[PDB]
Amino acid sequence: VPRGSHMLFQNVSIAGLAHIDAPHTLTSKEINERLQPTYDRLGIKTDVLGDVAGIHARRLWDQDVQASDAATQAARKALIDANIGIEKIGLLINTSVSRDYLEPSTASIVSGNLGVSDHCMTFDVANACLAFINGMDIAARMLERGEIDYALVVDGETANLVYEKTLERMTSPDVTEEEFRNELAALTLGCGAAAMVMARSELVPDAPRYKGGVTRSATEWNKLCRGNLDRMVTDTRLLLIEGIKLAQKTFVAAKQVLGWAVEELDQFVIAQVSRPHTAAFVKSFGIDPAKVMTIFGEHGNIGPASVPIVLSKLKELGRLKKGDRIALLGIGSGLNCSMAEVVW
Amino acid sequence: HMLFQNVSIAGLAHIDAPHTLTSKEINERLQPTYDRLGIKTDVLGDVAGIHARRLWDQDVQASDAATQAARKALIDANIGIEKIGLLINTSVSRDYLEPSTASIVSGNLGVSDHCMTFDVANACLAFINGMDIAARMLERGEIDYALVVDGETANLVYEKTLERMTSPDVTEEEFRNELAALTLGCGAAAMVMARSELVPDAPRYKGGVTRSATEWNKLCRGNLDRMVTDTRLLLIEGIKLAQKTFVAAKQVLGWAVEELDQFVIAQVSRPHTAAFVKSFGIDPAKVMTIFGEHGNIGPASVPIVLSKLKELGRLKKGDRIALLGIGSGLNCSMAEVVW
Repeated sequence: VPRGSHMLFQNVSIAGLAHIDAPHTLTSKEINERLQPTYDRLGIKTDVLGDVAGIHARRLWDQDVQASDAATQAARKALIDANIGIEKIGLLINTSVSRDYLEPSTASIVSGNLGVSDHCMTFDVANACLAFINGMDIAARMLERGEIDYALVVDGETANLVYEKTLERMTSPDVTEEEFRNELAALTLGCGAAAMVMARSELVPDAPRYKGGVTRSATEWNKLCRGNLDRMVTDTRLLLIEGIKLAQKTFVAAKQVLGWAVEELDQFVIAQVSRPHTAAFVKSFGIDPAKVMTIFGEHGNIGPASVPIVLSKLKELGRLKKGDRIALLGIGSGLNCSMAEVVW
Repeated sequence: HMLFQNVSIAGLAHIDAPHTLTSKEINERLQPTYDRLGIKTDVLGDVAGIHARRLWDQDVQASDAATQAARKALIDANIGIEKIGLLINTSVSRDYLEPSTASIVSGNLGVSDHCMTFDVANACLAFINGMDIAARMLERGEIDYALVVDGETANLVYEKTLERMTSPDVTEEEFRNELAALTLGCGAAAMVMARSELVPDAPRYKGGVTRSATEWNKLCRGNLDRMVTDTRLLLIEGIKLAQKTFVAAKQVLGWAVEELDQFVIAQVSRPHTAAFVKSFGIDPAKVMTIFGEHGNIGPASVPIVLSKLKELGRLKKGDRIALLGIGSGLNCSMAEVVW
């Protein structure tokens, strides 16, 4: 029975991939020592970072590293992984939450640093922790159509400022319990970067394939998590509850469009917000936890870079074999939920 | 090589912001400082050519302005929100880093659980990028209708830039580049795009081309509170890039200057526009301008000008319309609509 493609991408591959770990460790122990007076004044007796959120450390850059610098570093590594020169790139998309300026795009700055050709189209996409996927899909539409041969999708995240200013606010003798709770999730963020080189499959015939997938939304919840360059306020309770409801709806769509059944997928690459969000997601869907690599423990929540960083760490661990079906998924502020498939 | 053949423009709208700030009024507030610094050219009015701009009410966010435009564009398209499968926000101004301004507009409008939303940023070219992005989804059959929205707010830029410039320590160099921020304006626009089989008499979007000169990413650096630009150098290199883009547009779209009925250009200033027109040998009558009364509305300029052309009755069936701009980066994009 002749079936249609379900609008999945055809002849689009992942030519290269890389991640950068930020160099400075900040432990939750050290954070907790700074917060201890406030914890005592608020009556907080559990370790809300290490024990409740499940974060033991995160990584930070130096204060002068901008999002563009981190993205560039990752892009140069991905080009080496793809064994291609910058001249072959026709499209460069920056997906980070962090951004050097309102104008010009962070993509232009990355592009200028790498020395892209004058044929290279560049722009930024922003969509909280799902944006890397969105950039992949935008590049995949161009590649599938044959307008370009190779595309870079890049993401550098800098959380230094938010940590500095949140820890100041959260150690004020007058911070309120409500304000403290509202800002706490900012101390689960981390720094890092990732980049991916995408290609027409005819150019890279043994490379992994990207199929695309599905998106659903619940934009009546767009107030749940709000952030600027120095502050993020997050209703983590409704993020979890509404996020999982959204995900259940997007998984029904994934069964229809991608044919998914959880038990047939080999790895689930999840944008991870915290350990209880992750456990909840896995239990709700019956996912086998041995298929879910976590880096949140030691790196925290790297935003839209989380997914490609985890995919890059899987690659480097030798955990991915030819033919493995890899689910990329996440719930991002908005709310949005995206689920897509890579076949290694 | 193969242009879009089933992507149409179903509806379009713009919103003018309601408060006027004239450049004469700006000049009077700055006079003590112009004198104290020995300035005697009226840079805004005589050199840039910006005689007024519009400002929102206080507390209008980018998302609010975009929402207002989107509602009008849906009426112009005669469709309700439930048909929209994609909503892209393309503005420079943004409410937050997270979530997308798109999600906030989408939430205000009540889009369905099928609607995909995200923001695109690319200085004054982003609307054109957003339209291209949306075209590619339409052509593949992912969606039937898309909204591309852009609300721009400059109230803060003015409050701060004028407060700074009139403090007594302000040097002439600080003063000088703070002037470029005083060319910005408020406004908003939106466009409904659609699969042509659904709207067969509607204008068609063909696509276009882009070329870049990202060696100059330094030249125009814009935050919520400030805009620092190198205006002279931006202009020259901008034109060189445009000329290269036009060569590409000959090859992929068949462009010749004399065969285009309108040029809808991202609008920066009078010298910028006049240099563009002179370089290409374009008939100025084919180049509608709004900066004299609205200033630079960034990426919303392109759809606002197209919307004005439409509501003034200036566009006839079969007109070939060039949409184009030179954006910070530097980037240059040129695309075609056939009305």
